[PDB]
Amino acid sequence: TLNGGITDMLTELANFEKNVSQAIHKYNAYRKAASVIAKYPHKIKSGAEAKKLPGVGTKIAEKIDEFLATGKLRKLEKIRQDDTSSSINFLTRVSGIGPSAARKFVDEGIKTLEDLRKNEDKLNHHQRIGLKYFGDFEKRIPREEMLQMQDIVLNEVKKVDSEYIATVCGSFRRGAESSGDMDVLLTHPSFTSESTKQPKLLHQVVEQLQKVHFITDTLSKGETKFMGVCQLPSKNDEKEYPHRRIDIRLIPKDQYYCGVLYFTGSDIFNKNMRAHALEKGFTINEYTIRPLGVTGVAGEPLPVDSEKDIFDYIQWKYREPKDRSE
DNA sequence: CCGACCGCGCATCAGC
DNA sequence: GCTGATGCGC
DNA sequence: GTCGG
Ligand SMILES: Nc1nc2c(ncn2[C@H]2C[C@H](O)[C@@H](COP(=O)(O)OP(=O)(O)[C@@H](F)P(=O)(O)O)O2)c(=O)[nH]1
Ligand SMILES: [Cl-]
Ligand SMILES: [Cl-]
Ligand SMILES: [Cl-]
Ligand SMILES: [Cl-]
Ligand SMILES: [Cl-]
Ligand SMILES: [Mg+2]
Ligand code: NA
Ligand code: NA
Ligand code: NA
Repeated sequence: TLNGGITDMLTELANFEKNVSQAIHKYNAYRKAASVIAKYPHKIKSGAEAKKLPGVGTKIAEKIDEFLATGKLRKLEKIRQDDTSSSINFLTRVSGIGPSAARKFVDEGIKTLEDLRKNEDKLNHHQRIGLKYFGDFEKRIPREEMLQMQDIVLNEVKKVDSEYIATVCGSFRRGAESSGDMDVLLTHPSFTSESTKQPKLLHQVVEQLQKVHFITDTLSKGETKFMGVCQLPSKNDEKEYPHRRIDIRLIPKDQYYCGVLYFTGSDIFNKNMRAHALEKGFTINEYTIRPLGVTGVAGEPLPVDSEKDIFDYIQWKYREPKDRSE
């Protein structure tokens, strides 16, 4: 919040570029500036001061000078007044509606929540559940509720098979006092990089959580990734908890550290870390870190016995999860 | 300059 | 049906 | 939009 004015401006510009211009690289450029500035431990006094930071260049520097002098940005003022952009930006807030679908909807004269509700027939399944819980998915989850959700998910998984390990990642693992959703990393000994010795490993867990009415809707579901919706049980006479987004990723057990590194994020931290890896001659995904040969082709998986080994390979000092919130 | 910008699972589609 | 490309989201 | 080579 020290430079919250500026970082908000940049995020709004990032959202415009992604959602309206469908200019993903511009979007990442703005997100990176916002992130580098959000970290900066001083109140920024000028564009020039900002430009010293990596990811802030001439254009962003100029915008920061405008914002500092006036408290706003004319380019944004105009975007906000523009009915087509505003409509498109709005629709992309429904889970399952991206920039392409949002613009297709807007072309058909579907531009508001009212329009979406009356055209459910035009929605795929994901989009439909996104609209259903539109309000709910806007709400943050207090850590206290995440703690109760953890407890249900770990206990239910334990009931299915005591050899499962379920680990809550995302901003929760980074120590955040609230989270946008719940991310669960799942492992079982019978699923490794070498073999899948049991089928339905994810499904059974999903089933048990549906059984006890924790998981209420499914956005998508494959052998290793579940994306859907869950809700804490509420007591007699009390209002229901909001429904919440839940993702569950089943990862080969021998690839736990790469998987927990990935699912811990943040997303920007993952991008930055993977890009540094490339500079160091490695590539990192949620499974492995592999060397790039002279060609630039991934070699074989390097050995990894902790998250710190991954940091070590790319010559970064270890960062605890709570310092990875970029 | 100017190329590169992280890496991937699932749903949905086109084209065979 | 298949594979490959694209959208979307993590 | 920003950056490194
Ligand atoms: N490589 C890579 N990894 C990505 C990306 N997006 C998400 N991830 C990873 C890290 C994130 O913590 C994790 C969960 O993705 P989330 O979108 O849940 O992110 P979180 O850190 O939990 C917070 F945004 P919150 O949910 O609290 O509001 O998934 C991406 O674009 N690239
Ligand atoms: Cl772009
Ligand atoms: Cl503004
Ligand atoms: Cl690993
Ligand atoms: Cl891999
Ligand atoms: Cl931590
Ligand atoms: Mg999350
Ligand atoms: Na800079
Ligand atoms: Na969306
Ligand atoms: Na998530």
